Amino acid sequence: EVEFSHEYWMRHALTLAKRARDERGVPVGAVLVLNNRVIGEGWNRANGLHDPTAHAEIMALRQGGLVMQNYRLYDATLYSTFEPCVMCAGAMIHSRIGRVVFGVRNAKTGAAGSLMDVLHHPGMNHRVEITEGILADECAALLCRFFRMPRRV
Amino acid sequence: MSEVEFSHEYWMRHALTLAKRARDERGVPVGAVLVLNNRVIGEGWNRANGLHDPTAHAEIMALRQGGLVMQNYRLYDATLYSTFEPCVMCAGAMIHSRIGRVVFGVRNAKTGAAGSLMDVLHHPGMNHRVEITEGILADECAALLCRFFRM
Ligand SMILES: [Zn+2]
Ligand SMILES: [Zn+2]
Repeated sequence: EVEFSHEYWMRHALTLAKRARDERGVPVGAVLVLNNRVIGEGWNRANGLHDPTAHAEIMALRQGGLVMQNYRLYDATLYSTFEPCVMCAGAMIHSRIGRVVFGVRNAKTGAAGSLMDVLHHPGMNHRVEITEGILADECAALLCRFFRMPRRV
Repeated sequence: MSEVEFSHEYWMRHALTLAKRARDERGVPVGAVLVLNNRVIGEGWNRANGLHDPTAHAEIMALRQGGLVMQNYRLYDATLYSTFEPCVMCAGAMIHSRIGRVVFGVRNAKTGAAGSLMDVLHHPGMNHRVEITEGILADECAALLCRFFRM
């Protein structure tokens, strides 16, 4: 897509979601971007990592803190193929990231407007901007484990 | 009073000792220990700045260490003792851990997600319900908010 755009980074998250094919649930892929540069990548690997927190968004935030040598990732934007859960939404507030961009909503456990809104809770110390709908048609297909293979040349 | 072995107050004192290792972190020192069948399977304290990990909270390390020993990201029937009420990020990890009970001492009137800022653990839309027990060693845990330790 157009370079350094929301749809551009969403395609990177869609590719990473394929690594979560052998996980119980919707495959989620996440990428953490700061100043048009990748500082963190992640996919769902709870069973593969024996970590109850090994979500796509969390692995991207965990890798970003190692790259930035700081648990605070100011002005960073996190691209996820799925609406964050209550655990992932809480991690973005503590990371103080600038924005989360997810494609399709999680009408079962999503914490960005569906089941609740943890990112926009009035009692929070940080506000993370929310942008939804980026590559929504392809991200919605991830709910049924569908991936795209378009025509080449 | 009397603190029986393998009891809630017994494990809370173990978490209070672990909290000393998080004294050099921005915020109140929190200590957590994960217990399954009266055996320690996970320990943790605040190490966000020391490890460059925004998720390096006390309860999360116990769940992360617990998942490593249990060889399973699902820690059924496990009890998590923390010196502080969990935040929104830690409380979300306990739902995914499928632990049986969380035991925290004092409430977190700033970032707590177990009654203070919200109650996510008992939300009806969750796939798992974690039992809540609060107030265990509250006096020794409330002093931890002001960096006070008993001698
Ligand atoms: Zn999540
Ligand atoms: Zn926490």
